[PDB]
Amino acid sequence: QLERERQERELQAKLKMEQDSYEMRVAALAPKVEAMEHSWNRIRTIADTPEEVLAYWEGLKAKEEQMRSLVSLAEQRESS
Amino acid sequence: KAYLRWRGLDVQITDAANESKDNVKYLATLEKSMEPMYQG
Amino acid sequence: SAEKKKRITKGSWNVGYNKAMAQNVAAEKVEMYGQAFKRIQDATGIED
Repeated sequence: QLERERQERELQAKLKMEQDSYEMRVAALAPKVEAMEHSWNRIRTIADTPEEVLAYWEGLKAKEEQMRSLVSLAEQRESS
Repeated sequence: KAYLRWRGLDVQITDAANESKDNVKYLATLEKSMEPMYQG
Repeated sequence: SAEKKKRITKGSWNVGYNKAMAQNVAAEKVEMYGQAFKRIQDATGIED
């Protein structure tokens, strides 16, 4: 009977462990939620890193082409 | 229960809105030289 | 849970500062719309 009681105590201890682990995971849930919110906001604003880099490069190229075009148009206007 | 659908629709709406603004603003630049051909 | 957190952390690490990235992305729209309006104006003026 004492051995059975000890086994029951061991099972309760295992539960306690599988509860503490749950608790720590739950606390990490807030960090997970914050990370998910940040990732969702970044994706909406813009795999994701490649897309952001491509967008930045495209914007820079567009700005350069725009400046060159504006210069061309100004030269054409002056000639006319 | 509906918040997965709402974040999905939020992502779709932001992407659609951004592409719509760019598309509309660029297709609007075309208008002042496409305007003569409707009635001239 | 942990895998999603690791993926999010990796993505954030690859990207630049969130404040800087957010501002740059937001600006990248005006920095282009302005240029576009100027080009359209110059075009119309030259045509006129």
